[PDB]
Amino acid sequence: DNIQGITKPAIRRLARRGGVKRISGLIYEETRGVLKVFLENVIRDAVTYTEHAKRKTVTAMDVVYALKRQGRTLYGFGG
Amino acid sequence: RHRKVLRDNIQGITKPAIRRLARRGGVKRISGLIYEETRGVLKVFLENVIRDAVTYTEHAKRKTVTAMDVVYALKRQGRTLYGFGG
Amino acid sequence: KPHRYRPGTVALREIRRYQKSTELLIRKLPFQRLVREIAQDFKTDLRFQSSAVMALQEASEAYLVALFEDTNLAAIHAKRVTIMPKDIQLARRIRGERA
Amino acid sequence: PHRYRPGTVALREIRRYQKSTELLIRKLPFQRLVREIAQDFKTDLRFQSSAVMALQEASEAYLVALFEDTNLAAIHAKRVTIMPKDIQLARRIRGER
Amino acid sequence: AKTRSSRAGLQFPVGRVHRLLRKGCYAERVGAGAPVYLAAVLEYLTAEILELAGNAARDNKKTRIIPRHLQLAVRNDEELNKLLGRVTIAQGGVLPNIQSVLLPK
Amino acid sequence: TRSSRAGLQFPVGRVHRLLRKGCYAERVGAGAPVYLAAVLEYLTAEILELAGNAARDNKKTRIIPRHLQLAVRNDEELNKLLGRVTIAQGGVLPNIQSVLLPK
Amino acid sequence: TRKESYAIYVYKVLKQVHPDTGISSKAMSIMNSFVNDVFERIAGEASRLAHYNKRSTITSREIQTAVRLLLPGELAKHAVSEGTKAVTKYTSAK
Amino acid sequence: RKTRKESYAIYVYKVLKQVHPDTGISSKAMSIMNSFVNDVFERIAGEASRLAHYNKRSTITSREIQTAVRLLLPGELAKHAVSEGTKAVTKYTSA
DNA sequence: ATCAATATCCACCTGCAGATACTACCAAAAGTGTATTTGGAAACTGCTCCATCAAAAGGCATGTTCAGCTGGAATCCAGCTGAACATGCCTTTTGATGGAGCAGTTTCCAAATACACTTTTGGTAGTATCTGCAGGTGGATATTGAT
DNA sequence: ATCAATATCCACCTGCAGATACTACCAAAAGTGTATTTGGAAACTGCTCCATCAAAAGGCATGTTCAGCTGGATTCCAGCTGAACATGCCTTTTGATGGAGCAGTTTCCAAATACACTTTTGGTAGTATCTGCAGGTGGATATTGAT
Ligand SMILES: [Cl-]
Ligand SMILES: [Cl-]
Ligand SMILES: [Cl-]
Ligand SMILES: [Cl-]
Ligand SMILES: [Mn+2]
Ligand SMILES: [Mn+2]
Ligand SMILES: [Mn+2]
Ligand SMILES: [Mn+2]
Ligand SMILES: [Mn+2]
Ligand SMILES: [Mn+2]
Ligand SMILES: [Mn+2]
Ligand SMILES: [Mn+2]
Ligand SMILES: [Mn+2]
Ligand SMILES: [Mn+2]
Ligand SMILES: [Mn+2]
Ligand SMILES: [Mn+2]
Ligand SMILES: [Mn+2]
Ligand SMILES: [Mn+2]
Ligand SMILES: [Mn+2]
Ligand SMILES: [Mn+2]
Ligand SMILES: [Mn+2]
Ligand SMILES: [Mn+2]
Ligand SMILES: [Mn+2]
Ligand SMILES: [Mn+2]
Ligand SMILES: [Mn+2]
Ligand SMILES: [Mn+2]
Ligand SMILES: [Mn+2]
Ligand SMILES: [Mn+2]
Ligand SMILES: [Mn+2]
Ligand SMILES: [Mn+2]
Ligand SMILES: [Mn+2]
Ligand SMILES: [Mn+2]
Ligand SMILES: [Mn+2]
Ligand SMILES: [Mn+2]
Ligand SMILES: [Mn+2]
Ligand SMILES: [Mn+2]
Ligand SMILES: [Mn+2]
Repeated sequence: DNIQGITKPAIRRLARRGGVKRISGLIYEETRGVLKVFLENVIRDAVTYTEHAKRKTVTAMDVVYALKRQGRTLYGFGG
Repeated sequence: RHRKVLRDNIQGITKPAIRRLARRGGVKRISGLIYEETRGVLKVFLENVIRDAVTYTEHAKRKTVTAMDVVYALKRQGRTLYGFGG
Repeated sequence: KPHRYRPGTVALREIRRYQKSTELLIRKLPFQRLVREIAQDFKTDLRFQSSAVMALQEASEAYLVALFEDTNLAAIHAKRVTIMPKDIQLARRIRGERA
Repeated sequence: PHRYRPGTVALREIRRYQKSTELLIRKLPFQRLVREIAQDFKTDLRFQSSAVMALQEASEAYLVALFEDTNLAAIHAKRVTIMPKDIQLARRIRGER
Repeated sequence: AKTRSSRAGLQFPVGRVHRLLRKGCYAERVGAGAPVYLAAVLEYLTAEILELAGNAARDNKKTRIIPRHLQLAVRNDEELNKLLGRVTIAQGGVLPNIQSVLLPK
Repeated sequence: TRSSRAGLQFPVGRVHRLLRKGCYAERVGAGAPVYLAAVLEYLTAEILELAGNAARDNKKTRIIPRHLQLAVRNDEELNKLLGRVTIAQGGVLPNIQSVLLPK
Repeated sequence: TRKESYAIYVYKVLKQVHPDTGISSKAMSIMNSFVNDVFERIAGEASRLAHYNKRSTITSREIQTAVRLLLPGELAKHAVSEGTKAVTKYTSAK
Repeated sequence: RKTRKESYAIYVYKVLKQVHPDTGISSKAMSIMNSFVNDVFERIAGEASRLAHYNKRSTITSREIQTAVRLLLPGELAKHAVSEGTKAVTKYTSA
């Protein structure tokens, strides 16, 4: 599967950057679900901006505008 | 000719009142230190909204804080309020 | 041998009672004095429409109630049924209001 | 043989990853995940390179902050091990659930 | 002469909506269809909350919708609850809800 | 140039133009673009000053994203102003809950 | 000075869904601000949409996209359908 | 033929040389600063816009920008910004 | 289960704050027709940059083992926090007033908008050059962890 | 306390991706002047509703007492999750190549703006008149808690 491509090691690295020392075996599956929901909400809005502009290519701007409306403003990609 | 000095009014938020709010919030048991923690949290909340409401009042060159000033202050703080206009 | 409800029974009765009603839970005049005191420290000589004070109170009560729900969840997460300052602080930090 | 105690290497990793800024999820697997999800909203979509990078930068920052809050929830329960209940608690309080 | 609302088959005021879109400065120009579409969306959302609110009032043996009914309608409907997640309905109170670990025995 | 009259490095003329096209209000006073350009300049300086310091503290002469992150997050007021903002490739501040430390 | 509100209109829709139900003055005020709020959100999103695509006109199309961006799942599907229908009926007149 | 795309990069660069004459800035970091300026511009112009509308005014003046700043910037940052803003308008008016 | 002290429920009823009704008025709002202006949909198309393939290279994710030490179950008990009570204070209610100050209606001037014309830039391109610092090495010495 | 095993740090180097430099061209941005058009400030002042005061009195805050049961401290140990390794799978690089489709132009018409009139209509007002339901009773029923 694709979501399974988000590996246990990477998920642990992210947690480490987050200050986490000990991780439960069940965290890995919980994180994938969280990451999937996050992307669906952001990608759904991006594609919507893409469809609006009559394009077949999702642009960095489409993502930046989607993130902004989701209240997760991002700097460094055309913001 | 002159008003009365206002002080320590945060104690008007009594222990019984805080218990009730906690009750509406689903709380069954309350530690003794909750009451002063709550007053503190409310004071901060109020200062922030009132500070904005008054800023709108002064911008319009009024001396009277209107329900709209409060509503706009709550709105910009992300706590939209329905029921008092706007 | 008077009748005594057990600890917690009246608390549950109160939760149901208060979750069923919509009236303001903080006394009005006392709350209004608090608003006037705080406002006065930011700017002197301010007057308030009565509905402005009521709007502030509805907002404050909605805010505190919701915060207590979250705090309650923070206590239960710690295997307690008694909310404590540390629960309110955990809730405010996660909500992004504190450090 | 030489063996570090449980936890000692974790502390090292934390120090190591909190100092760096590189993305921590391999790029291709992520780019595949992104494309399949988008495919459910509109087919035959192309993505600018920067577009996918913005999504990874945003997702990682989101997951990293979520783990911070999750860590506080676990520590709140007198633990040092994060669990699903910790992530849920953090999301619930954040207003996501 | 007939209203743009009747032409669109709407209860909500198309003329007012079109006028409010102009005064707001959301763009330089405002097409004729925009106020019609917006008026209809607003009419629909209104109908949806009044439907649910009217029912809540009926469940409480009331014929007059009050704030509490609007709150019950909103909080009990997953989508409206989300559309209004950062909104506070005065005199709305809260949904009856007690955590299980708090119940006796 | 309007910028030089105001003593600013930021484009007053451009700021003014951006306000009109933005449809922020039917009309735009003359002082407005100046005041705004001045505010934007000041905030810019504030950040470059702190990021410049973050770069020197790291024995570097060139400001990169990480320095901007450290500048902003280590400053109480800037952190608040940008509390809902993500600076790409900025990482996080070194920070470990004391209860996770050795012994 | 006259202050406009959506009250008479909210009342019409109410009578349509619940012919025997009234609405308190306070509830009506809640409704008027709900309508004003959604209007602002949709108009704002449409505004941004037009700017992002360098268009100076807000058309039914911008409103539609704003609606898909703003409302969740089903509310959008139904709002969208009700909206296009009303536009189609409007253009088939005169 | 490529359409001109404005940025605050050259103006940001100027300000960088006044505060740190010997330090540079990567393009990616410059893009972030540009995002920062645009963001604040929009936040301030937005509050300014609303302020004018709340007061039935059709003109956005320095008073709107000023009040907008007090509402958006936290404490000290607002005190100084207001200071810089006023300084720039007085110096602009008497010139 | 037994049974008593109380809370909860629900039919009934009454007073009235609040919701409806009606008739008038009318400034602002809308609809109707024309005339004039153009935003941006279309149709092409130049070339930027996105999707594939190839093909090693080996970096890094897997699957195992082993056991350190963490989470969670069991117990115990001091005292914190709820339930109930006696008091009587201060908030709530009801009215009554003065007048601060919000808000409506004009009059009128410092500015803002509107156009024309001239000058100045900020971007976009090309081509040539320079330079901060990532990525390695070597060797020193800190930090861990077993005895 | 001693001693071996890695991890961590600093100094010195180099290649090169990414930052500078200069020159060049130019559509669009700014600025200067001249006219015309107005927002909204200054006055005056109607009259809304906010601050205050009096009084009455009963709902609800205070401060206590008493003891139930919850939180916090300990003790234990089963077992999960971290650390270390052998494996080899598939991500990373990059270089090349179609070529999809984004983005720059030019054309041109359905649709929007701008104005003048004429017709409505939603918001206020001034008076009158119902009504849904809050709040108080009273008596039956459902809970809770001691035995
Ligand atoms: Cl605590
Ligand atoms: Cl869990
Ligand atoms: Cl349209
Ligand atoms: Cl101005
Ligand atoms: Mn004071
Ligand atoms: Mn009554
Ligand atoms: Mn009548
Ligand atoms: Mn054109
Ligand atoms: Mn054509
Ligand atoms: Mn294997
Ligand atoms: Mn063992
Ligand atoms: Mn333990
Ligand atoms: Mn276990
Ligand atoms: Mn104790
Ligand atoms: Mn009793
Ligand atoms: Mn006066
Ligand atoms: Mn005058
Ligand atoms: Mn130049
Ligand atoms: Mn050269
Ligand atoms: Mn190095
Ligand atoms: Mn070495
Ligand atoms: Mn040694
Ligand atoms: Mn050393
Ligand atoms: Mn050395
Ligand atoms: Mn005028
Ligand atoms: Mn009374
Ligand atoms: Mn007393
Ligand atoms: Mn005891
Ligand atoms: Mn216990
Ligand atoms: Mn066990
Ligand atoms: Mn080893
Ligand atoms: Mn093609
Ligand atoms: Mn195109
Ligand atoms: Mn009428
Ligand atoms: Mn009743
Ligand atoms: Mn009774
Ligand atoms: Mn009965």
